[PDB]
Amino acid sequence: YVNDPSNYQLLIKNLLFSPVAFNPEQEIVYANHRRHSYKTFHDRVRQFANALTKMGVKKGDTVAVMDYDSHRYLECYFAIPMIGAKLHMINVRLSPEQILYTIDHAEDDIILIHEEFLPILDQIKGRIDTVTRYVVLRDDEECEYERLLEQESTEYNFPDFDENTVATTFYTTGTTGFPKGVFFTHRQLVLHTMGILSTIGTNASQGRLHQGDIYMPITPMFHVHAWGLPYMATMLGVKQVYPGKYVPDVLLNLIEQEKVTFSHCVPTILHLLLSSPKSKAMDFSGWKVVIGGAALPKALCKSALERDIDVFAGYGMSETGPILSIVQLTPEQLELDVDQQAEYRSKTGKKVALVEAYIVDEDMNKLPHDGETAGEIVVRAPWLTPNYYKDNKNSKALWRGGYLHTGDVAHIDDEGFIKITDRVKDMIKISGEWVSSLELEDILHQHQSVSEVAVIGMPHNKWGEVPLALVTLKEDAQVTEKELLGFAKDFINKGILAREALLLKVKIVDEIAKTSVGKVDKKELRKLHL
Amino acid sequence: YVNDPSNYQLLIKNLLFSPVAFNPEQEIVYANHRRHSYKTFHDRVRQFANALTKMGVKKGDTVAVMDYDSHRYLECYFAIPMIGAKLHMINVRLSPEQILYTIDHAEDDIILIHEEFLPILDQIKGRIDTVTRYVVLRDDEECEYERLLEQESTEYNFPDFDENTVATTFYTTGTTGFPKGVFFTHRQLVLHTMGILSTIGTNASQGRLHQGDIYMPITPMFHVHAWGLPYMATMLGVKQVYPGKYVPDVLLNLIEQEKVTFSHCVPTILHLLLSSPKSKAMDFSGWKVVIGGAALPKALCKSALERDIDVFAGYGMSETGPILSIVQLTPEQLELDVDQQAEYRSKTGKKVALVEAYIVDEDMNKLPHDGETAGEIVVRAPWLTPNYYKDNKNSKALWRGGYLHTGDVAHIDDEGFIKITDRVKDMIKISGEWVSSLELEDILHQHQSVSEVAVIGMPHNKWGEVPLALVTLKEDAQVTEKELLGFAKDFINKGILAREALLLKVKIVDEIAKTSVGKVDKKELRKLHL
Amino acid sequence: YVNDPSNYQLLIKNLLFSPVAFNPEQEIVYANHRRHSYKTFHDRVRQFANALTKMGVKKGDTVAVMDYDSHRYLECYFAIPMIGAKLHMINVRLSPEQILYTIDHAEDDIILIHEEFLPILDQIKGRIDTVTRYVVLRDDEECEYERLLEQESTEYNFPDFDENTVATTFYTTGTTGFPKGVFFTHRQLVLHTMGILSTIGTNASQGRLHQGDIYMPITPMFHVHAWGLPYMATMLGVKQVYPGKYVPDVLLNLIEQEKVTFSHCVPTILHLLLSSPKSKAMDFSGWKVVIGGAALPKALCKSALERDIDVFAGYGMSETGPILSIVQLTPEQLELDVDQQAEYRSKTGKKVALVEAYIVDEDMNKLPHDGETAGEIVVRAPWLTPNYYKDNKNSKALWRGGYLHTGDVAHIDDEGFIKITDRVKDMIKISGEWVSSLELEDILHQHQSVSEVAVIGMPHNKWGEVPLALVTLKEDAQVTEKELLGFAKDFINKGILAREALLLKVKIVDEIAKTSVGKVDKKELRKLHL
Repeated sequence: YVNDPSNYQLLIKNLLFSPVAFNPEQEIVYANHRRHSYKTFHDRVRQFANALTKMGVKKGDTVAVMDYDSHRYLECYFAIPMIGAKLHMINVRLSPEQILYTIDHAEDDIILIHEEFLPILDQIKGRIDTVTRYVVLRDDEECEYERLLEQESTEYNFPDFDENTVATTFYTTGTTGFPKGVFFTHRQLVLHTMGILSTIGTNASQGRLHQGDIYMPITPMFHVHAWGLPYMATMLGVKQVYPGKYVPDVLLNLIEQEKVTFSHCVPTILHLLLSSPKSKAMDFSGWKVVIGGAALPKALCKSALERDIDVFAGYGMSETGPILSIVQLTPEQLELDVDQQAEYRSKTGKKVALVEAYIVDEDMNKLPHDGETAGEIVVRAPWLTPNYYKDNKNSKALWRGGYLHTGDVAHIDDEGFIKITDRVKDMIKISGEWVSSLELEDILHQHQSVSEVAVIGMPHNKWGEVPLALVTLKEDAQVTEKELLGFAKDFINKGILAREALLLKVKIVDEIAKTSVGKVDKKELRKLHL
Repeated sequence: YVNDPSNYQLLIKNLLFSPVAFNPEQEIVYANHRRHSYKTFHDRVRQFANALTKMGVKKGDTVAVMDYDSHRYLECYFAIPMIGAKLHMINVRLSPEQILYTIDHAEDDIILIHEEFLPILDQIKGRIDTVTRYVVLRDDEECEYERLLEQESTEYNFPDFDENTVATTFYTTGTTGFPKGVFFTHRQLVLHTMGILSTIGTNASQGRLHQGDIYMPITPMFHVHAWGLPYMATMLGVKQVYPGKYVPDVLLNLIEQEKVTFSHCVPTILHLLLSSPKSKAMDFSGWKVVIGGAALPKALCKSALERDIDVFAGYGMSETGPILSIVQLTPEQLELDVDQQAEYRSKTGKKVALVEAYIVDEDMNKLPHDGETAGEIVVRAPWLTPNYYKDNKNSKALWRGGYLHTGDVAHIDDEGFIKITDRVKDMIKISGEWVSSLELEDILHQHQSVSEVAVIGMPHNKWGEVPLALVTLKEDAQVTEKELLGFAKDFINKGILAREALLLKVKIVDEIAKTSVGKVDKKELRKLHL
Repeated sequence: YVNDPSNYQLLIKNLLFSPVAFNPEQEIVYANHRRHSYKTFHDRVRQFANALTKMGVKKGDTVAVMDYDSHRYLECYFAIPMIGAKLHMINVRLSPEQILYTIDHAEDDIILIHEEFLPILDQIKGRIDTVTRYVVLRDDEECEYERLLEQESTEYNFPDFDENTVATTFYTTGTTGFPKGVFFTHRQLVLHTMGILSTIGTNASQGRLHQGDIYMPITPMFHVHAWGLPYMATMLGVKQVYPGKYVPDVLLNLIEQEKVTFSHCVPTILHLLLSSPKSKAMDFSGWKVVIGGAALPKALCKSALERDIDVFAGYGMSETGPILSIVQLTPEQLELDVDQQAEYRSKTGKKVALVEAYIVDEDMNKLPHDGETAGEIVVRAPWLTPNYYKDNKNSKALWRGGYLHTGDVAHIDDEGFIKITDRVKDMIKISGEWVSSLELEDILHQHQSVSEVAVIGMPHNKWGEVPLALVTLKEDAQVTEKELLGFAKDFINKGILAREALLLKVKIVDEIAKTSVGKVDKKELRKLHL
C-alpha cells in the first residue's frame, strides 16, 4: 500500500496516538487484580503487536477473543485492528454449537480464551479446524498472554493502510436460522466515536461524557463493541475501571472506591444493583449510567431517580454502530418532577448526529411524525454494516429500499422523540390493522397472580392473525382463564372490535421458553402451540 | 452474453440434443410407475424448463432436489443446468441439522422434495430461510411436479452461455467439522462424460458400456452425480430403468424383466442381492455391475464371479468427477481362474484418460511405482473442483503443492494398477514408519468370535502413535483380550518391533459408533477412548 | 504463461502421456524398415523435442513436413505441437508452384523433406525465402533426422500453455483461385479425438475401434490429419503399422503378416487391393477399412462385402475436423442381405457426437428432413476452423449466417441418415429448380461404350443454366450423340420438362481435364467450352 501523506486515512491508530487528551499518569484498573498507567498501556499495546507479528498474524488474518471485561480486552480492541487483522468478538453466552458455527464461519486463526471458558471449548475442540494457536488467559502471573507480552519489546511501527479495511466483526442471532456476521471498518469506528462524542459531549448539564469522568463498563463488551465506550474513554484519556465477572457486590465496591461516574448496563443489572443491601448506604449522586439493553422500564427509571442517578436510555440494534438515538433533556425538562422525568428518560430518544431515522411501512412510505402513527424504523448512518458476511439474500432484505431495516416498530413525536412499540415480526396482524403485543403483555403482567406473559398470534380466517396469551402463575396462585379475560376486558381505549377483546385466548403454562441470553422464544412458542 | 458461433462452448444442452445415438422409440422406465419414450422425455424437459422460468428461476438461482431415483431426477439433471441455474443435490441420509446447514449454506430458492421426506423437513421448516417454494413429489397423479409440468408447453429456446458457469453442487461430510460444498461446471461434466465414455467404451470384451446396453442405477444418485452414469446413458440413447426405493426383490424383478445389463452399486447392496432367496434361480450372465462405494472385498467378488457376473471396481472420492480409475482386464487376464480374477477385479484400477495420479508423501516427493511403496494419491484431471464453496483454508489444503489431495494412501504397481491401503488420517505413525490399520482390522476380523473391529491410535512417548483395537463379540462368545493378542501374534510378515506385536491393546466394546451413512466414527472413538 | 494447476488445459501432451491404455511393450512398425516399442517412441519424441529446441524453434515458429506415412510423421504429429510450434502439412500431390505458394504463405522456418521429394524442391529452391534449414529424410541409417535424434538426450520438460494455441495447419485447393489455409488448436484436436472415440468406440458389434485393434493408415496422412486416426490409435495404445509408398502388394503383405484390423483408404486404393491377384487367396474377415475419400460406390461396397470386409463410409471436408458423420448400423440392420447392406454402408451417415448438421438453402431456411428435400449442409462442431489464414472475405462466406458452409448439397432422412447428392457450385439451375449433375453422370456412365462423363452448365435465356455432357468413348467405340440422347431419354422418373430431356447436349471429347489429385476440372471445362 502506497499513500500520499496529504491524503489522510481515518485509522484506529490515530484514535489512540492522537487523542483529545493524553495523560501518562492516568491509570487503567482491572478490579483488585492490576493497575497500570497510560504509558504502560501504550507499551503493552506495542508488545502485543510484536507478539502477534511473531505468531504469524498478518493483515488478512482473524483473531478471536473469549473473556470478560479487562485490560486485555481493551488491548485487543486496539492492537489487533492496528496490525490490520480482524478482531472477532465471540458471544460466550451462546450455545456451544452456535459458538462453533461462528468460529468455523469467521475462520479464526488464533483464539485467546479465558481459563474458565475452557470447558465450553472442550466439547467443540475436535470439531474446530482452521485454528493454529490457543492462548489461555488467567488472572494471575501464570497467564499465557502475560508471558507472551513480557518477551517482546515496546517498539512497533504501526502500518498505514486504506481506511476501508475491516477491523472488527461479531455475530448476532437475530431472527434467522443461523447467526449473522456483521463487520465494520476503521473509518466507521472512528466516525462513530467522533460523532457520539460530539453528540453527548456537547450537552449543557445532563448526561454528558467529559474528560473529568471515570469510566467503567457493565455490559458484556463482546456485544456492539460495548456501545463504543472503551474507544471513547481512551480518546478522552479518562480513568478506566474493568470489573470482570459482574458480581453486584464487587461492582458496588468498585463504584464506591474508584469513584466511577459513567457506566452502561442493562435493566436487570441495574435492578440487582439497586436492590442489593450493600447499596442502601451508598452515595450515587455522581453516576451517569446509560441503559441500552432493551426497553428501560419506567418504574426502574423512577427507582433510580429517587437514588439521585442520572439514568437515561439509548438505542442500538447490533448492526448500526450500534448507537442511533439517545435521550437528551432540554433545560426546561430538568425542572419537571420524577414522574415526568421517568416518562422522558425511558423513551428511545432523539437521533444522534449524522442519522436520518425515518419511519416507514411496507412499500416504503414516509408516514408523518404525528406522535401516534407507528411504523418500521429505517436509518442511514456513517457506521452501518453494508451487508451480512458470506450472505446474499438476507443482505438484500437488510437494505431493502435503500435504507437499513431495524426491525423495530415505533412512532416519532413532532419534537423528534422516538418511542419503540414492538418488533416487526411480533406485530399481530388482526384484520387490516397492526396491534403491538407489548402493551397487551404489560396489561396482563399487571395482574396480582401473574408472573410472566407472552403474546403470540394464531391464524383465523376472517380476522387474520389473532392474539394468544401464555401466562405463568405465582406461588399457590390459581386464577382461571376467564378471570384474566375479564381483567383484560376491564381496560379501555383501544381500537378494533370493541377493544379487541373477543379473541384474547389466554392460557396458563408452567414455563415459557427462553433463549440462551434469556429472551422469550416467541418463534418456538409459535411452533409448540401452533 | 454474446458469443461468436465459431467459438464453441461445451454445454449440457449439447450433451442432450447432440448425442452419440438418439432413438425416439427408446423408453425411460420408472419402476412399475411410468414408462415414456425419449421424445416424451425431451418434451418433459422443455416443459420443466418453462415451469421453472414461470416460477422466477433465473441464471444465478439454485434449485434443491430431495428424492430417490426416478424420471424426475433425470429430468432435473438436465433442465435446471440448461436454464443456467444451479442444481443442489441434497444427501437425504444426513442428519436434519446437517441438511439444514447445507440448505442455508447453498441458499436454495426452490426445493423439490418427495412426500415421504416431508417429516425431515417438518423439524427444520421454521429454521429455513431464503426458500420461496416447495414442490411435493408423489408417485401418483397427485404429484405437484406433474401438475406443474402439464400446464407448460413443450417449446423452449435454451440459452447459450459460458461453459464455465456452475451447473451442479453437493455437500460431503469428509473429515471437517461441517459439510464441504463442491461444485462443477458444464465443461467439466461434458468432459467427464466424454472421457469416461472413451475409456470404458473402447475395451475389447470386458466391462464395456455400449449403445446396446440397458442402464439401471443402484447408487443413491445424489452422490457424485451417480458416477456420471445417467449423463452417459442419455448420451448413448440406451434404455434406462429407475427402481426408486432400492428394495432387493424389486431390484431383482426389474433386472429379470427389463433385461438390465449395466448397473452400479455398493458392496452391501450387491451382497443383499446375491444372498436373496429370489436370486438363487435368476440368470445373471449379462450383467456388468460396477462397484465403487468403498473397498470391494475379494470374497464378494469371488461370490459374484461364481454367478457369472462381470463385476469390477472403480474409484471416486466425491470431489474428483468422481471417476478417477477403473479396473480393466487385458485379454490374457480373462483366461485366469476365479481366484486371480477376484484378485485383479477388487483393485482400485488403472487411471482413466486424462488423469495423472501420482503417489506423493509429505513435502511432495514422487516415490516410485515399485508396487509396495505406499503414499498419498494426488491427481490432476479436467473435472476436479477448484476449491470448496465459501471456504479458504480447507481449499488451500485441498490443492496443496499444485495437486488435489485425495486423502487415500496407496501403492502403484509397475504396470499401473493402484491398490488403496488406508486413509491419511487413519495411518498409525508408529516410530518413523506408517502402518495401515486396515490390514490389522482384517486380521482381527478373521477371528471366529469377532463381529466388527476398529483400530485407532493413542499417544506413546517413545513410539509415537501406537495401535488400539475395539472388537465386538458374537452371540454368546467370550474371548479375553489375551486370546486376541495371541491370535494377532500368530501371523507373520510385517515390520516394526518383531511384527509390531507388543502394543496391540485390544479391547472388547459392545458397540462401535457409526456415521449416519453407516461408517465407523474413528474420530469419535478417539474422543471417547482418549 | 502462468496457469493455476486447478485450471486444466486440453493439450496434446495430455493425449500422449495420459492415454486410455499404455503398453510399453506395444510396437510401432515402419514397413520392413524399423520396429520399436512405445517406450522407444516416447524417448524419440523427447529427443526430437530437444533437437528442435537446439535448432532455434520456438513457440511461434512453424515446421513443414514432406514425406509419406512413417514413424517420423507420427513423431512430428506430436513433438512439434508439444513444443508449441506449428506443424504445417504440405500436400506433395500439388503442383510445385502451389507448394511454393503454400510455403511462402505459411512462412515455414524449418523444412523436413524426404529424399525422393528433392526434385520438386529443386525447381522452387531459389524462389523460397524465410526458410533456414532443410532436413533430408531417408529410409536407411544415413537419414539426417536419425542423426539429429541420436545426439539429443531422452529428457524434456514439455511446457504448458493456453489450449487455444494453434497446433497444426494445412492448405486445401477448394474452389478459390489460390489454396486456402486452415488451422486447428490443441483443444480442438483433443476434443475431436475424444468425441470420435466416444462415437465409434461405443457401437455394439460393427465398425468399432477398440484397444485390441491393429491400426494401419492407407490415406496420405498430410490430408485432414489422416482423419485424426494416428492421434486416436496412440490414445488407445494399439499396434501401429505404417506402409509408406502405398504399393498394393506391400499393403496386402502388411495386412497379412501384421494382422491389421483397422484402416482408412479411398475407393481407388480399395479397388486396386481387391482386384490384385495376390488378394484372391487372402483372409479378409477381420478388417474394418473406413472409406472417406469421396462417394463410396455401391458396387465397390458390395464387392468388398462379398470378401467379408466390414466396410463403411465417413464424411469429412478438410476444414471440419474432418470427421462429421459416419454410417452406423443398428443390430436389426446387420441381418439384411448384401444389397441392403451396400445401400446403407455407402451413405454419408449419421452425425457424430456434438454435431448439429442442418440442411439449409440460400437465406438460411431449415428445410425438413423428409428424405428427399435437398439443401446445403451447415454444421456446428467443436473442431471447426474459425476462418481461413490471412483471408477476410472468403472467411466471411465460410461462416455466413452463423454456420460453417460445407458446399455439399444433400438430403437427410427422418431417421438421421444423410445422402450427399452434389456440390453447390456443380448444381444445374434449370428454370426454378436445382438438378444434381451426379445422377446424370451416373446415368450416362451406364452406357456400354462410355468411359467417363462430365456434366456442366451453359447459359440459356428462358431456362437458366442447362446441362451439357462431355463423354469419352471406349476402345474402337463410336456412338453418335443422338444415340446417347436416346439412351438418356429411355430412363424415367425425373422432374422438369418431360424428364428434363430436351437440352442434354451430349458431346464426345477425347480427354477430360483433371486436377493434380485426379478430379475433373469442371471449372476449366466451363472455361474451355463456354
